[PDB]
Amino acid sequence: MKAYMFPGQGSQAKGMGRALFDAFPALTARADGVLGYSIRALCQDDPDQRLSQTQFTQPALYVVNALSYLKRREEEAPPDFLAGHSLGEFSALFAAGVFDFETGLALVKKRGELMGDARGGGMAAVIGLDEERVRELLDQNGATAVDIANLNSPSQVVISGAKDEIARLQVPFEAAGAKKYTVLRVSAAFHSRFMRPAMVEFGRFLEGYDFAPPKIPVISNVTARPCKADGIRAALSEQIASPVRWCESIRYLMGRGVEEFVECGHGIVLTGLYAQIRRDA
Repeated sequence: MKAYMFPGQGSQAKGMGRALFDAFPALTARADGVLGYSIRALCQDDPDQRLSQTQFTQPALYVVNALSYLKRREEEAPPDFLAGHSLGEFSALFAAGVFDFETGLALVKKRGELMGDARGGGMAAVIGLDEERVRELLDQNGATAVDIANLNSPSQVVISGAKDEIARLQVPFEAAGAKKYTVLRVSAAFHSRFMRPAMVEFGRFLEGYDFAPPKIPVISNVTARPCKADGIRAALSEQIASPVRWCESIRYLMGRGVEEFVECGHGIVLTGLYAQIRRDA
């Protein structure tokens, strides 16, 4: 069986989507209508240097991912499962028929606004340490204001929390065997307790939307299991303050018999994570 994987923040690049805007001109124009600016220009030229800023990145990735999905639907057999990484969940839910293109874009416009306006904390991407070792290091070094934000592969974990703690933890993490420890340029400590205020505000917005049952199963970042219709609204706000269980989601799919994992959107970030999960699993 086959799964499509939808990428999120950090996977964007100038030039993303270039062929797709002309292939789907009505949807591109409708996105411009929702956003108030040219999505083609943002992705192709980034003329205001804001493609890196999540209030803009989130819509850019959602549009590129959605159009990439529509192109794949035109060209190949349908996927058996869908999974998206954080912002990518919205793409996955669109592909599953949970909401339509414009509705998903409204939700991500808001999500990006709220996350870009959040402040408090920071994040670091760590390569080389497993989850239990990361947990041990947080405990042993007294970093009580740091949470695990992403579980991406057996050796790839993102931590999130107090900026001072994120900075000082580089030393004990490198001493333990972190091959790379990268402090991210982000508005706040995403996927941590620092996002509780934004989570509440996003939940209030999501109350105004309905979520149809998925027509193709979507694996949740929160539970690492297929989404249930009645739980989607709540999960989408919880997600921003909760760990992204990506590694587990992919292992669950492998256990279901998925052998083909295809990234739907720009770049090969999720494909790289898959290779590391496969090698361990």
